[PDB]
Amino acid sequence: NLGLDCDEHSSESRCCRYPLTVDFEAFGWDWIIAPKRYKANYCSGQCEYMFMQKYPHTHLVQQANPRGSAGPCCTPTKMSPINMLYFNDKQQIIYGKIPGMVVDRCGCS
Amino acid sequence: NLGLDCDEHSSESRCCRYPLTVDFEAFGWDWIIAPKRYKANYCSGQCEYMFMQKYPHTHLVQQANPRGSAGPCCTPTKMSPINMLYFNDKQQIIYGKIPGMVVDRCGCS
Amino acid sequence: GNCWLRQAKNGRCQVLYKTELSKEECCSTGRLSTSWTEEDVNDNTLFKWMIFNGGAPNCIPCKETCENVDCGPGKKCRMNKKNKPRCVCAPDCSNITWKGPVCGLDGKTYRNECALLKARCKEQPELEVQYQGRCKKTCRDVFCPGSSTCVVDQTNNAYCVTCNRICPEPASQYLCGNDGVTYSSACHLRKATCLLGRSIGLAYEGKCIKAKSCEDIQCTGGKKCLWDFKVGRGRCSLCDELCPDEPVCASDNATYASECAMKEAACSSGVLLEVKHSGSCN
Amino acid sequence: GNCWLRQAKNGRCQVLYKTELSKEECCSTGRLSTSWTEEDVNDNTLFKWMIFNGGAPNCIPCKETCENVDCGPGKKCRMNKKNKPRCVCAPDCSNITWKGPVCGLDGKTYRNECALLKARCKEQPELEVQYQGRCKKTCRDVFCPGSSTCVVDQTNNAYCVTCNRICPEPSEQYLCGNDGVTYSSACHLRKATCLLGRSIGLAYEGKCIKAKSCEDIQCTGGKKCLWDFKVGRGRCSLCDELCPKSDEPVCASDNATYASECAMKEAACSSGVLLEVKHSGSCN
Repeated sequence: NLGLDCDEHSSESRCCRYPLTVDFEAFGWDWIIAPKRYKANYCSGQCEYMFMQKYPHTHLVQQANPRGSAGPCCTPTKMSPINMLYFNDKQQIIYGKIPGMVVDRCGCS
Repeated sequence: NLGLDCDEHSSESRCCRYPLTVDFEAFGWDWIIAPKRYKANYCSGQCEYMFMQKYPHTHLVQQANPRGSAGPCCTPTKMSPINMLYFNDKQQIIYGKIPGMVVDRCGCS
Repeated sequence: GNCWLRQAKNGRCQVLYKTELSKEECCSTGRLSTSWTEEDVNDNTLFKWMIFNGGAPNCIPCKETCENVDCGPGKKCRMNKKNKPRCVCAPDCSNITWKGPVCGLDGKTYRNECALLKARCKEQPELEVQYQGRCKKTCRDVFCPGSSTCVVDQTNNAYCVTCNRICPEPASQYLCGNDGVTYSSACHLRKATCLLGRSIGLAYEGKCIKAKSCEDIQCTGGKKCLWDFKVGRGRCSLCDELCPDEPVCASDNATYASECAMKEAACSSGVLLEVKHSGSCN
Repeated sequence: GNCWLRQAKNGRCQVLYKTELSKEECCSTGRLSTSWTEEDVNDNTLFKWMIFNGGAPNCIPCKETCENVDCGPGKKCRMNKKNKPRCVCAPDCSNITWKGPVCGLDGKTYRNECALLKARCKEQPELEVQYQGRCKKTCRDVFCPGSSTCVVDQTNNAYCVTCNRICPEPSEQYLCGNDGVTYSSACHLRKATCLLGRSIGLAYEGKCIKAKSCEDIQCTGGKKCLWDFKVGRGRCSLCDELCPKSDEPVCASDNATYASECAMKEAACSSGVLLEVKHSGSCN
């Protein structure tokens, strides 16, 4: 609702959330038991003007334009965890909720 | 603590928080009564490899390297409000806590 | 080895700052929390530790004591009870002559200046004193320091502020305040407001006209005219906001379900209504 | 005019998407919440509205009904009781033969498949069924579908997972499990663990040795030897972690009470005696 969703055959130029599946086996990571893959998604698009901005600080940096200050970037503004079953350092079977695995929303920061 | 702070006397290339004073009068914004100025700070620096990263999603995107992914950006990972006294649209004197005005910490997202 | 921004409270290293480093290089600065791990490992190992095992193991803090710790300005390194170095707030309160309470910019009263400076350091970096003594309600007997002057906000809290005095002249929108006064610009309306010490409010854009009803007033921008029978003047109000409570008594001496319910009744009838007191009129 | 991502509950427009647009351009797509304001204003007006006045006024939503609303796959537009269009979850439960309860990947039992699919749509995009029936404790009478087999986690919850059984077979990749069994690599330890259905655990890198104390075992990599007096075998444990809090007391295998499981681990690491939680709570 507060975010914009796009797919690959979208012509949306603005900061947007695109689909992306991460496959743990295709990385070779046998220490992850489940899931084998999941929808991680990612952010991509332009951040011009005041568009897609959540916090007023962004606009203020743009005005000040200090040294080394890059324009706003299209970046996650909301993240979700996934539940995982995996082997820890002791090779124990561990279930855990892993934060910051899924991008729910993209915005200009 | 979870973030790195720099000043003009830093040769730090990594994503870092720098000082930045915002002067509302010097912007011409008379509709802000107080404060006349405040420390906003800003984020600046490189985001390479796994440095200065908080969430695992970033690393997973770097590996996948999907189309339109610009790489991690140096961006606020923690924001603070400031208290403000200002004129609303009705030109009423309003006191309010305004979120997302100060950058407390910068990181690679 | 690896260089980390901090040792977490579980004791493991977090936030990778640098790789392939000796402890000496990693710990060469005065930064309090910087920590080091000896083992050089590959990316997927660092990742497993950071994300799935609480951080990098065998985390060695660069600073085990306050020695060579640079806390920066306003802070000093003190060993805590668990004998671990912490940068605590220690501002300079020695050359402060006022020893009574102070009113902070946050509208909160602090026990003294030093207390405010410590609250400034711990939680509000923008916190300053706006005037001496306790924060007050209404501007009565609030003597603002220097050239600053007193105003109240929406809940009648007193503030000492610097009004804008040099408005830039408009090439020329004139504004009509609720006071029936025409102002050359929003800047001028604001400065009259600031000097008055309380909200005047915008009646409508443009010159004030001697209206005899809302028919004389053209409201712009989705606004509707509401007539104030107490002063015989009109106002353009948005009447757009939605209302989701407070029972109230309105200036028409009627009881409404809410100020929200009252405003809607006002917008409906074209009659300006304001809260007289909370509770039923009976 | 201006195009906005949503109308807030205060009725105002929020999150600026596009400027200098007509209502028709702004509302041309099937997106539910897109909203529009007519007045073209300057940045500082826009900024004042968004940050200091709750959003842009005179917010006009593009979609007041379900017409031309595209909720996407798995969802359908329905007018609610207050007559506003909402994209609700409406999965296809048509061709589902199992009508009983199911165990979700999140370890929660759902009343049926359709319910899980509805929870998948609303809140958990990764949610799937791992096995039919209720989620269970222990793998006893958990019959996993297909090639998947049963394992339990640290709290004895049962999962149906697909063990990968193709290890690259190989040096000093040898590991000594807590079962006193030597494994050629971590992969084999993992697959043996996965096949056993429960954690075996790594005692120490290298071949298992018939140690009679921790003196016989050299721990590599900052680890310390801890001795298990119940089975007469040692293990190399990290012993680096600190204890922070609202701790919950535990009863350990030495029949003593500790402030927390973490406090127990420290006493274990100090004394060189393996300690494990006997039961939760203080030793009565």
